Amino acid sequence: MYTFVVRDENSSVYAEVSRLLLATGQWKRLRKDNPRFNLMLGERNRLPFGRLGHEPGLVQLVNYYRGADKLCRKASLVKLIKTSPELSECTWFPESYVIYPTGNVWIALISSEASELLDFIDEQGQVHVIQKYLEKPLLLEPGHRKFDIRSWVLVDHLYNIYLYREGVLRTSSPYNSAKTCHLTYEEGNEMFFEEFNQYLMDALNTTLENSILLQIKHIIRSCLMCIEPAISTKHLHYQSFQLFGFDFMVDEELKVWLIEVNGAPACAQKLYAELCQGIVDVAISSVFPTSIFIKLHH
Amino acid sequence: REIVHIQAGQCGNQIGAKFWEVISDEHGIDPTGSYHGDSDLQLERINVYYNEATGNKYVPRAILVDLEPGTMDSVRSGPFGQIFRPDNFVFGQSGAGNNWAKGHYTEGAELVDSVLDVVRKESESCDCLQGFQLTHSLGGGTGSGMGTLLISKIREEYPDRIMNTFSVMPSPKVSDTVVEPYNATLSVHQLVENTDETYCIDNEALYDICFRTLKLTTPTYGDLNHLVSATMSGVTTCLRFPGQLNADLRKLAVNMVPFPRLHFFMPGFAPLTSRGSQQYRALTVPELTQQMFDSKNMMAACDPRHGRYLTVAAIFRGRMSMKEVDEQMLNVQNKNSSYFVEWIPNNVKTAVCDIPPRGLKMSATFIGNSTAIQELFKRISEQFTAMFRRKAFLHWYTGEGMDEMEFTEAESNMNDLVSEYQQYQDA
Amino acid sequence: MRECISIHVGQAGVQIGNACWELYCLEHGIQPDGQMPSDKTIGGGDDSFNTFFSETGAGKHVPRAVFVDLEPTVIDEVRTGTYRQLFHPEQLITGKEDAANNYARGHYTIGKEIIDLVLDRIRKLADQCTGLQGFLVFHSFGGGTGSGFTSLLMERLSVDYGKKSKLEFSIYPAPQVSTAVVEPYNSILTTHTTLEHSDCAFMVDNEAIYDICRRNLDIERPTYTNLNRLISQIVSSITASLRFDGALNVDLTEFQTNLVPYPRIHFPLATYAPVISAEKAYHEQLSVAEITNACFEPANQMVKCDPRHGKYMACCLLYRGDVVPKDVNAAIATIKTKRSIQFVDWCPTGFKVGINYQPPTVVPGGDLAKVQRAVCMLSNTTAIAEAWARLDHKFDLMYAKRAFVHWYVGEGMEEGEFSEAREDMAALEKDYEEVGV
Amino acid sequence: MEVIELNKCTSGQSFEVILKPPSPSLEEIQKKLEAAEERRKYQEAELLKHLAE
Ligand SMILES: Nc1nc2c(ncn2[C@@H]2O[C@H](COP(=O)(O)OP(=O)(O)OP(=O)(O)O)[C@@H](O)[C@H]2O)c(=O)[nH]1
Ligand SMILES: Nc1ncnc2c1ncn2[C@@H]1O[C@H](COP(=O)(O)OP(=O)(O)CP(=O)(O)O)[C@@H](O)[C@H]1O
Ligand SMILES: Nc1nc2c(ncn2[C@@H]2O[C@H](COP(=O)(O)OP(=O)(O)O)[C@@H](O)[C@H]2O)c(=O)[nH]1
Ligand SMILES: COc1ccc2c(c1)NC(=O)CN2c1nc(Cl)nc2ccsc12
Ligand SMILES: [Ca+2]
Ligand SMILES: [Mg+2]
Ligand SMILES: [Mg+2]
Repeated sequence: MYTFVVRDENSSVYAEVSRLLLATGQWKRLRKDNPRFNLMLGERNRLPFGRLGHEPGLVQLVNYYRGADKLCRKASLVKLIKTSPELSECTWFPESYVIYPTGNVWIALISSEASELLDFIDEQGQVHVIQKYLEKPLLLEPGHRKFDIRSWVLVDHLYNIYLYREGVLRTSSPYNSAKTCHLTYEEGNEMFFEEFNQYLMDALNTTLENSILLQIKHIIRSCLMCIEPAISTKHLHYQSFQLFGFDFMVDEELKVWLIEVNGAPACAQKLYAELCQGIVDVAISSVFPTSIFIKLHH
Repeated sequence: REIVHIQAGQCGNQIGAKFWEVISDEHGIDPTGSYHGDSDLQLERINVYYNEATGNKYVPRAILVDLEPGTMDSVRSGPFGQIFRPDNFVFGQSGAGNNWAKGHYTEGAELVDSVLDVVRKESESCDCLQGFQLTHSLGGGTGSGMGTLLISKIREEYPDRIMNTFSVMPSPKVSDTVVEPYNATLSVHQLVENTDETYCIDNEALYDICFRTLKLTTPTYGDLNHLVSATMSGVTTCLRFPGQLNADLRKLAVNMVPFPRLHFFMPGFAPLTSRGSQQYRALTVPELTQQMFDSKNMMAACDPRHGRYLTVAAIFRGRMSMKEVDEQMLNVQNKNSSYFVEWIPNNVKTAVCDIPPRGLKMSATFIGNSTAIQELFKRISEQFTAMFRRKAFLHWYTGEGMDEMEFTEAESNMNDLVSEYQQYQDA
Repeated sequence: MRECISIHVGQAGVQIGNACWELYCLEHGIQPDGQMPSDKTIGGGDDSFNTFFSETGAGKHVPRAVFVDLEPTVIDEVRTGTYRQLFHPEQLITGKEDAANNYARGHYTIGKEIIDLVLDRIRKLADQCTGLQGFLVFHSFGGGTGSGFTSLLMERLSVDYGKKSKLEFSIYPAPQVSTAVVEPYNSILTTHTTLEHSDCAFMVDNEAIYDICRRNLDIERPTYTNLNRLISQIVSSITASLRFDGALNVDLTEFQTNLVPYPRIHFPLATYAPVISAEKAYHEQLSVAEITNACFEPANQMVKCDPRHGKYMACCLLYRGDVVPKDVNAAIATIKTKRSIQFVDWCPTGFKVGINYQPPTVVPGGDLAKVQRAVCMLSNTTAIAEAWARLDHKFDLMYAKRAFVHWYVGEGMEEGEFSEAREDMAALEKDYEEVGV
Repeated sequence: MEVIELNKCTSGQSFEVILKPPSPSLEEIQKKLEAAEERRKYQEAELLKHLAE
């Protein structure tokens, strides 16, 4: 009858995961500050990795990968994608420049005039990064509209990368080369992979698999394999998994571009119970005892 | 590192005498004081409780005290009645009449320096005197009153040694006199101020344990003291036998008491055995673990789940996989992690000894400093006011020269003790 | 040639010092009566082993050791043991009553009364050494004498031998084998006081050594006797450079300038491999790239931490056995690629290497197998602070309630030394963090 | 990768590899020791005072 604590009350996702765990009749919750836990649904920043995996006769698991921040911080992602040789100087990341406060359209916040950019960041005081705006993106008809793709990606304790096969798009109900209808028909301003694949078929003569998801899988696989040695917990004294949200942009002729990696993602409402289930089957009980995932083999 | 043992009054001296029979058999010392022993684990630390004697005899470092002669007479007529140093039967003739004031203030005073002088003789011929371990009951007059007086005097002469007592809480289920809650509260007031550690051996619990668990219909003091020596032999295990711990009273005091007043322990024993009948399957380490922490194996009338464990000592006697004990003891804490305070980390330390007690191939003693013990003092302190708010039976004491105000301090101090035990049950 | 004095304090120190001296005597061929047939310089010599041994006119090789314990229990087993003749009687010192797991008891109460005796016993060894380098101090954080007396002694050496180096082998407390509930108290008080008086201190977290014993030695419930024999194995390669002819780490002061660039951050991380069992028959012999690689697996370190999430400041590699610099370099080059080896910029990203050909020595009938080649990596990585975090937390949970403080104040200590000592620790954790991000 | 300082010996060798370059006196002691023994002799003498009452 495994035990678990809860230390991130704002987590949209693990809310469900903590819920379900109790209702299995075999998981119990202790208070925040009890050390005797098998599972840590941890806080977002300063999650105390240095203190885990130390309680004798207690296998401990946490829902964060130490060092994942390399892939999920705007300034820090470009560092990874440009320095580490596995991510070459790569054909699916928008050109980025990091900058410290102390056709040529760009975004941080967007304009073709450079100095609009520099004045913008230095008048804030923190470090941002600027990146070519996708001038010719794929406008979903009818509407000549902009959208983005977020696939959620779950990484288990033994670094199996599982792609959630439910995706979602955020749409932008009239793109023009003039914060209006450029930064993200379908209820919720959200379209789901079945409908988009359907539209993909009738408008373009293609499908979601061949035209988008191939390269999304080539990205989601390429990024998590790069940082795999820095964050692996294969021989560690505690163990980690982490649900991720990769944010993708598909340009005019079906080119998938990775944009953000959100390491504390919230899931679309439609899929919550489904997604939060596979989390428990895949990343929780696979330690403490068809599939809705695509194992991305490496 | 010699301990010095004192037993006071009828109760002190009956259970006291059992402890010396029980540990003498474990250490292989017969009623003549000779060692016919198998292993030398029996002899490595025999000097803690026994003075080595001429012709290589072993004598208990034990002083017998009482105000009525006669209990010690029976002792001097029991099997291990001759093992005791004859001089160490310090006693008077008046009796103390189940009255705290008589034994503490008037009767006890007449004869107290005489016990102190014996104590002194024993302190010389100590290499490193640890401290004193006293047995006594809290609801009479000689053990409760003369005992608490004697404790107070030893702390004055030996201010820097450990003071350890085995006190028998009074319960109406095995009772002598309606005045018992007066003596217990007056004694608990002393016990708070001048002992480092006292094992609350509750007669209510001993009673119920016999009645229900041991399924005994009419339990005697004979049957209560069997449980008492089994517990007492269990708790002394690490002081008497060699092992990884090499435990001593001052260490036990340090690790067991987070706060000086909260130094009253709930002892446990498992398996609960009934005098005479042995049952022939020895427990399995998982069996001892559950029973020892179960309220039904507690020698105090508090169920531990109404409080939290400040700290815990566990001692397993027998031949068993310490790997398995390590696991089973880990399991109990992790399975019930809420009932141990978080703010004293890893507060359940375990010890293990090859030598088991007599009869049992596998036994487990339990020592817990739980916030539940306030339950016991709540019980005593209600029985108390039931009478005091009517000043019932106070003449028996007021006559001996005591004041109403003295009772109000004792009651007031004791109720503060329950308040303090409550504070850490919420932290 | 320059002599060193080892000092073993409390049960932990004494029992690990026994563990070492036994292994030293096997390594140097000195039998338990102190006769060393190989020594032709009978009664003297400026030889390498004379760093740890002095010779008698009778040709005895005598440890430059001193064992102190506030109870006569442990040093008595030394006094009657297989190596009794090794140590002259004045080297072994016992009290009558230990510090009862109380830093304040061993430091202030019982410590003011034996401190003068010990320092004269120590002064004796110095008067027989032609140039004293410094002291190798063995103790445990959790003990009362382990912690209280050591830090009273560390202060006095800094006064009576100020111009000498003071190295430390400390047993960081962990609860499988812990015997006391206040060890986090004893730990912070003793660290706060010693920090200024020690030049380099190697922490052996007992939790680590225990799992190494269970897993790689197939030892169900490892004993102290299991732990210490593994520890001195680590302790031997770490000090082998002083006892043996060599070119890297030839005196105590070089330890300070190889491993410790800033003074307060002087806790190098030891990682040793291969710990192969004596029972296991038909064992594949591990290559220089295999064992050197193992130095970077967390499950071979003495403190469980993740150097990937830290910065390096220094790194030595001490091989022992059949090892040639060629193989060392190939292994390093390829290990550089496959691992997360991050130094601080103000430090070079290099590896100081030593090779001693005398292959590892193992006690006959011990648990460690005999191996052809061994390595011990000593790395000052900022990730060792994980240990100071965990320790400091346990300290905060209890102290917040003041649990057990009365046992300390009653010895004369004031609640203030607790917060003042924790303040230091909080400062130390911040140094580690500023240097590591 | 550059080697340096390589020394040799019948016992073994040593060397260094670089992957890349950079970018209370005895009186004050006895005093605080005494302050602690006084605080004990007080607390004790105060214990003996309350006993005498
Ligand atoms: N590795 C190892 N650790 C030990 C050994 N002996 C004791 N320890 C550790 O030391 C801690 C307690 O400190 P001790 O050294 O035993 O106590 P002490 O130094 O004798 O000081 P006192 O409190 O007076 O007894 C325990 O938590 C043990 O983990 C040993 O032989 N080997
Ligand atoms: N290089 C680029 N070209 C075109 N559009 C871009 C772009 N980079 C970002 N965008 C668009 O502009 C938006 C800017 O938002 P940004 O990427 O900063 O938010 P985010 O993804 O961090 C929000 P969340 O954390 O909720 O997912 C993106 O969501 C995307 O729609
Ligand atoms: N468990 C146990 N309790 C006893 C025994 N004898 C007396 N008591 C308890 O002690 C109380 C009587 O006090 P007692 O010790 O006889 O008076 P004293 O002669 O002045 O010490 C009663 O309430 C009993 O419950 C005994 O042999 N065993
Ligand atoms: C709660 O944590 C604890 C508790 C109790 C002790 C310690 C730590 N450590 C010690 O050295 C002495 N002591 C003990 N003494 C005796 Cl007689 N029996 C036992 C049995 C188990 S522990 C113990
Ligand atoms: Ca010589
Ligand atoms: Mg009676
Ligand atoms: Mg000791």
